[PDB]
Amino acid sequence: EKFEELKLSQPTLKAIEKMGFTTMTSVQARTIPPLLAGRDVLGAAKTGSGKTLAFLIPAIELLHSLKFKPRNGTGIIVITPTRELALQIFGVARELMEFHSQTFGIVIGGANRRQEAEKLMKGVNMLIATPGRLLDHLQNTKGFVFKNLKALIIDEADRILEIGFEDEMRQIIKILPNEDRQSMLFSATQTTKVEDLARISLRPGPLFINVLEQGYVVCDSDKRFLLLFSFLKRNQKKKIIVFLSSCNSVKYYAELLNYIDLPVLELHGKQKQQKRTNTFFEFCNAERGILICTDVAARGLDIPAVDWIIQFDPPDDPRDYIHRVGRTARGTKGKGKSLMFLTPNELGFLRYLKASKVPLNEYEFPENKIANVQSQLEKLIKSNYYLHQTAKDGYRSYLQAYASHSLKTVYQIDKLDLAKVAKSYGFPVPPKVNITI
RNA sequence: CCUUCGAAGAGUCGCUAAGUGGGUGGUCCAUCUAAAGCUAAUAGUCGAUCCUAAGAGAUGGGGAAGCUCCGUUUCAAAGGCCUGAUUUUAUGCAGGCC
Repeated sequence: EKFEELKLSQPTLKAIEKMGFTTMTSVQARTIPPLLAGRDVLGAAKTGSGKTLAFLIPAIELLHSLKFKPRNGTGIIVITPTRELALQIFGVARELMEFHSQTFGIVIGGANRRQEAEKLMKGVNMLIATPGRLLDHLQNTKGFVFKNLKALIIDEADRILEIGFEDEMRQIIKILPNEDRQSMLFSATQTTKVEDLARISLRPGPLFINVLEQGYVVCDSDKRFLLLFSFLKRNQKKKIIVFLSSCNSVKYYAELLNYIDLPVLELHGKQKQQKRTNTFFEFCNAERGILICTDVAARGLDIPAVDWIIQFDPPDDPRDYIHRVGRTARGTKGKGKSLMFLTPNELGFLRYLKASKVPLNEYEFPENKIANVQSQLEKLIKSNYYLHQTAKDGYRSYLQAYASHSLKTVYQIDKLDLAKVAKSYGFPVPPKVNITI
C-alpha cells in the first residue's frame, strides 16, 4: 500500500512527495485503485481517515488524462456540508495541483458573490462547493460552463441531509449531467435518506467500502478572548488544546499570543501539509505548551493525552462533540479535562448536554482577575498593519462560521452583539462584514 | 497568481420618476448604458467759439435670437466742500453741509 505502486502522472507524484505522504492508509489503499478503473464508490470512511486524498487523486488524474483547459468549464464538482470543511478540502487540493495546469476554485456560503461569479467566468476546472451556493451559481450565473462534468463527489452525505440540504441536493442532481459523469458518495453512517440520495446520483450497483464530566464557562462576548488569555497564561506549564471555529481565527490567535510572549503552536487548513505534520508531531512529545487548532483539522488526528481541551468557539458538529467527550476519554487514559465557553445568548446548548444524559459541571471565574491587557491589544491593532489585517480576517471568519451554523435554535447571529465581538479582537468599532443578519 | 472590496451624471427620463434600474428592437429573447467633455486623416473789439429754447439723446434699469428698442431721473453706493494742537491702552481719520 504505497503511493509509488499505483501508475500515476509525474506532477501527482511530485506533489505527493512534497506533502510527505509515502505509505497510504487502508481507506486510500482499497479505494484509489478501483477509482482509477472508473467505477463508482459508496464509501463509509470517517472524516479525517485519509479519504480526502482518496477522492482527490482520481479527480486530478482524470483531469490530467482528459487534458482540460480553462475554456472547457468544470470537470470535477465536490460537495461538502460545512463552510470550514470545504476550506480544508480546497487547501488540500491547492497542493495536489501545484505543478498541474488545471484550475481549482471554492464556492461556499458567506463569501463574495461577484468574486465567485467571476472565478466561474474565467473557467474553473475543479470546484469545491457547498450545496446552498451551488444552486444559486447554477441557476443564476451566465457563463458558468458545467456541461463537461466528468465526475461528482459527495462528502458526508449524512451531514448534508442532517443540515437540511436534501432538496438542494435533489435539484442539483436534476441540473447536473448524468451520462459521462461517474459519481462518488461518502458517508460515515447511512440512514434511509442516504441511499435515497445515492440511488439518484450513482450508477446502479456501485461498490461500497466498509471501515468523565464535561465542563463549561459562561463568558461575555467582549471578554471571551481576554479570559482565555488569562487562563492560558496562568496554566502555561500544562498541556492545553484550544479549538477554534475557523482557520483565520486560529492563525490570528496564535500570532497574537506569540507577539505577547506566550508560546503557542497553530494548526489550520491554510497551512502546508508538512508544516501541519511537523507541528502536530512536535506537540505530541513536548509535554508542555498550548496548541490552537480548528475543529475539523483535529477530527482525523488522534488527540494525545493533554491536561485541558478548551472549545473556545461553537463546535462545527455538536452531535460529534457530545460523543467525543466520552470517546477521547475512552481512548486517552489520562484525565483530559474538557472546557466549553458559552455566551449568555447561546446558553441553550446545555439542553442538548442535559438531554443526551452527560454529566455537566460549571466553572466560575472572578471578574477582577482578568488579564487587563485590552488597552495594549487595542493600541497594538491600531499600529501594526499586519496584525490589524489578521484580526479583521479572524473577525470575518468567526462571523461567517457563526452565521452558517446548523444549530440555528442555539447559535443565531441575530442575537450576537457585533460591537462586543469586535471588542475582543481589538476593535473599538466593528469592521464591516457582509453578512445577512 | 492568491485574498479583501467594489461608486456610476434629475425639472432629467417619461405633470413629473427608477436602481438585479433604464433605453431600443425581435416574434420570453437580443443589444446598449442617456441626462458631462476632448480628439488627426491779415481781427482781443465783426461772427463762430459760450448759454439755453422746442426737442433729441447716454448713463441706471428692462425687452428682444439679434441687427437693436423703451425709458430721461427712474427702489443707482451717480460728489463736491468745510472744520480739526495729530485722531487718549498711544501717531491705521474723526466730525459736519448740501
